Amino acid sequence: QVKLKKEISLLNGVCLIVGNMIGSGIFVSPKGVLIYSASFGLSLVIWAVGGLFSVFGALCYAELGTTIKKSGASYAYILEAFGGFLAFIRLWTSLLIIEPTSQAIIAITFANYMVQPLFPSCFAPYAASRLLAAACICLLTFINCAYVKWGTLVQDIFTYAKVLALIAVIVAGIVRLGQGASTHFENSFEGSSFAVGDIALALYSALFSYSGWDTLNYVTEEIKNPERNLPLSIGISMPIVTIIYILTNVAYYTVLDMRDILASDAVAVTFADQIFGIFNWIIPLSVALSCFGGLNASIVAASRLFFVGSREGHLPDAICMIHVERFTPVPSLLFNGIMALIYLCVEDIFQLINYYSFSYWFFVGLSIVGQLYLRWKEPDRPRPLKLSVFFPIVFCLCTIFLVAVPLYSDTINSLIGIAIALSGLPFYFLIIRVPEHKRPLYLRRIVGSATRYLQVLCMSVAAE
Amino acid sequence: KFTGLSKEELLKVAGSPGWVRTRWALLLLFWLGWLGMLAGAVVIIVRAPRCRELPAQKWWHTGALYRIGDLQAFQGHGAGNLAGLKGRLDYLSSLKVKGLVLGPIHKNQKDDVAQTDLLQIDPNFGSKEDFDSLLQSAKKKSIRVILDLTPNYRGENSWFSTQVDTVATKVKDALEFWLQAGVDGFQVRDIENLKDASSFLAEWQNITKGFSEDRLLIAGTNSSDLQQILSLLESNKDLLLTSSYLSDSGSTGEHTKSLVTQYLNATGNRWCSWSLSQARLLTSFLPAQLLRLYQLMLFTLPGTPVFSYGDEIGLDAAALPGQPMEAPVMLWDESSFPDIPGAVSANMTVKGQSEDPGSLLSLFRRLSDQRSKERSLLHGDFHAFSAGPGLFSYIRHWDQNERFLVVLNFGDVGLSAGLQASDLPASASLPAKADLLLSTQPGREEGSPLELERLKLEPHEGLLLRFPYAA
Ligand SMILES: *[C@@H]1O[C@H](CO)[C@@H](O[C@@H]2O[C@H](CO)[C@@H](O)[C@H](O)[C@H]2NC(C)=O)[C@H](O)[C@H]1NC(C)=O
Ligand SMILES: *[C@@H]1O[C@H](CO)[C@@H](O[C@@H]2O[C@H](CO)[C@@H](O)[C@H](O)[C@H]2NC(C)=O)[C@H](O)[C@H]1NC(C)=O
Ligand SMILES: *[C@@H]1O[C@H](CO)[C@@H](O[C@@H]2O[C@H](CO)[C@@H](O)[C@H](O)[C@H]2NC(C)=O)[C@H](O)[C@H]1NC(C)=O
Ligand SMILES: *[C@@H]1O[C@H](CO)[C@@H](O[C@@H]2O[C@H](CO)[C@@H](O)[C@H](O)[C@H]2NC(C)=O)[C@H](O)[C@H]1NC(C)=O
Ligand SMILES: NC(=[NH2+])NCCC[C@H](N)C(=O)O
Repeated sequence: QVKLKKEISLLNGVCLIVGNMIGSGIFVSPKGVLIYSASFGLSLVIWAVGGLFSVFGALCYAELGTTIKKSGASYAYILEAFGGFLAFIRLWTSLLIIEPTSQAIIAITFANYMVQPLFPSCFAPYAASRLLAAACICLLTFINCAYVKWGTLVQDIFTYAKVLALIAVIVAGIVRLGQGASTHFENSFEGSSFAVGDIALALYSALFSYSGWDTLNYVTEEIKNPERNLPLSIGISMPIVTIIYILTNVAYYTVLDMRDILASDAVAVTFADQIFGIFNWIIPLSVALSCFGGLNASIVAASRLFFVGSREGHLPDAICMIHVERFTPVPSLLFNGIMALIYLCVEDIFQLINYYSFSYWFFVGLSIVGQLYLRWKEPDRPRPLKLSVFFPIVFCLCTIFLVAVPLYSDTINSLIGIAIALSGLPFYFLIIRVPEHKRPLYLRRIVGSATRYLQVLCMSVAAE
Repeated sequence: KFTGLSKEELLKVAGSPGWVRTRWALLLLFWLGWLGMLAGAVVIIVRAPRCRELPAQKWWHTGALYRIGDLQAFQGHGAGNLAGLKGRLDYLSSLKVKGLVLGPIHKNQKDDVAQTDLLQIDPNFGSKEDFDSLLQSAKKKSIRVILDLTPNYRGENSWFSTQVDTVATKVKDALEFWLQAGVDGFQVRDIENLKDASSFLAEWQNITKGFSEDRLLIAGTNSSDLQQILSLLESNKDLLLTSSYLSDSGSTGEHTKSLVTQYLNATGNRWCSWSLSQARLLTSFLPAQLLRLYQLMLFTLPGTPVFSYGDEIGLDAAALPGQPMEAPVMLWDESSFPDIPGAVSANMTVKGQSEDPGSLLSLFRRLSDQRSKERSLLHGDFHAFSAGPGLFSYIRHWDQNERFLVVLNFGDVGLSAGLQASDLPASASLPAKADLLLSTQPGREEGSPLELERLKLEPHEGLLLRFPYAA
């Protein structure tokens, strides 16, 4: 039977969530909390509070994933709550601006930190990083198109690599702290900025760093026991990332003072140059391996999202096809890789993250209020675990705070993002809303011929 | 209708020779394209040239020093101790100064040579342990402490004119004692009154460098002629030496350009210090309309800028009634000078100048932030080029970082600049348009890129244009 063959264990889910949550943010820039907090102890407080507020949302997606039990991770939940229109808007904006830009940016940072010991303070060449990024994207696309177990093995290996590197940084900081100095942690909370506009921006920066706890909800139909292995893996992977994020900043503040932290391009590179005499290239190599681990999880999640969106009536049905042996969604992965390679061609794509700062948390909060509305409207659905209504309410308030910040400040880019997200409405009312045997025949014949040729090339049929 | 193939008809049509060859051809073409783009990246990487190695700088290569010669005038009445100095290090860290030159604190009576001891503190400054408290308290805020060890600092002749050997023995013991106690450097002043100057300076520099290599020795002279300054720096070349070399004149700007380029040519672009005196304020030598220009110059020249206390607010010892002009009082607030009450206004004080964004303290704070972080202002290369009649223009550039252009107008007339460069290195050639960081006079706002061909200057104005690495 040609179906999608559920092969994801508990360890694979833990490695997926940890390898998507820990990325380049803990390595190259844990600076926003310190620049808006102006103290060490208040920065550690803001890091712990951001970890708690991300646990509160991860529990809500554990309940949503065990209740609805369909892949897509907000697309399926908005379909189950307010179906049709808003789900298509979310699918359109993630197809158009969110996932190609993030995948291209992760690939570019991988390529930039692969060549950093050759170009220490040098302004590394531009065209050599785009080629390495394209090679990285094409290699991970091939690996995920071959087998699913190959992608889970890659995720396991590079998650172990980044965790071992962060453990090395933590152990060096702890042995220098307890050894003979302990100097910066004597007069903490001095010079602290106890204002609303500073604590709010520090919490915003700390809460962007915990992003990515919803990766396993995109692949829910491929987990062995989804009523057990999804919330157990979420509850395993949350305190690991929280403890690692606190202890890495403690190790950063033990060795470095505030001035050279706030005036460095990457804090971990300065840490490695100051505490490791030789073998200071280990840390940029580890940053490159961390970005290689994150790109694989992003590719798998985006391909499964586009698969489900194709199956639900949007996004024409070639993207729903499955390979007849080696049961992998090949044309979905091909479409995702093509879009990421197209977005690599645009110089200064780091501007483009300012356009979906508003939309991402808007759709997370929309899925949380959909969970609340389904708790009110359908109270007799089979829920294998239901929590209190405390967590969805406090995460609804947290997401309202998360979307209020890019609307007040940085207000021109948010309206551009809303225009980008609303730019798919000519496709919804003129193609999707109208049924078949009323659409133009010359479009249908062309799409059918292209689907048949792509089906013969990729050896892929729809699910039986 | 228009649905796709099922598994059986796909397995029967996608097995013909003609589709199999297409799939294998596309697979091999994809893999050779992947290897081709990897080879292109490897070829492009090994043809990007190189970048040179940093120069491993000392702590006095990274910003300005600050001389506090009289201690009781720096605070005021009663609180002129070494204990009261501990409460000023947050003001000193507002300036971002990297070192501090504490004046002579030891017991000197007068010309009696056998009674003065350089190891034991005069009790009018404190005792031995609050000096230690001060050293640790300054070490926490990243400020180094240099100790002045001039023997006869109460008296007209500064080096005990009768004997020469025993005072050299005094300084030789004092260097060791205070280096073990933990100071980060020394300063000896008035070395033109010391016979056999170049011999004792080499010995003291040896002892100080032999303890550690992050130690410093500063020498001061009242000379202004280049040949004596060069004569003291033949065997010694790691020595910072402060002099009256730039305090002569500069009524015309090409004269100051000649002085700076002649010094840097005559010493071979070694590390130097830039100041106007060995102990005196900038308002001992310049009118008040040139202080911003000289403060822009002293921060963007390749060396260590050295200032006395009160140079950052523009303190004048002749702006008020009677007073020793060798040691005026610092004007912290408006009750800093108790005598002749009401004579100090608000824009003459530290407190009243911190709010005005067009004050002199604000220019000092912006310039000393840019000096301690930009790599082309930390160890960049200096190059001056010719300009109009009465200008002084130069550029500082390191490798591939942001480059700085400084244009200064030492003239009482309007100038259009006309930067006739034409001789710069290819790594630092001038663009057509450059940004702005600041100006000394109001009328402009910064960040707006200005074109460098109709560049016009109002009198006594300096600019801090900036531009990135390109071709
Ligand atoms: C100290 O400087 C002198 C010359 O400026 C160098 O050699 C020393 O010369 C003195 C003579 O006054 C001898 O007492 C020393 O033994 C010499 N040092 C030696 C031989 O190493 C030298 O550049 C400096 N000396 C040191 C040890 O750094
Ligand atoms: C440095 O200061 C001295 C004293 O203020 C200046 O005058 C010298 O004084 C000593 C002792 O009285 C004499 O031996 C010298 O002959 C004096 N020099 C001259 C030129 O008269 C000295 O001129 C000052 N140096 C400079 C460069 O101004
Ligand atoms: C100032 O710098 C210039 C150029 O770096 C040098 O002047 C040269 O001096 C040598 C030796 O006297 C002459 O052979 C050259 O012809 C001079 N250059 C030119 C362009 O004429 C020197 O380094 C410095 N000048 C002096 C007088 O030392
Ligand atoms: C502090 O401010 C006062 C008033 O703004 C300045 O006094 C002026 O000085 C200029 C020239 O010195 C005169 O032309 C004005 O007539 C003065 N105005 C008044 C109201 O006294 C004073 O110069 C400022 N101090 C400094 C150091 O700039
Ligand atoms: N869906 C995501 N935003 N994933 C990545 C989030 C950022 C990640 N925590 C990092 O530090 O790189």
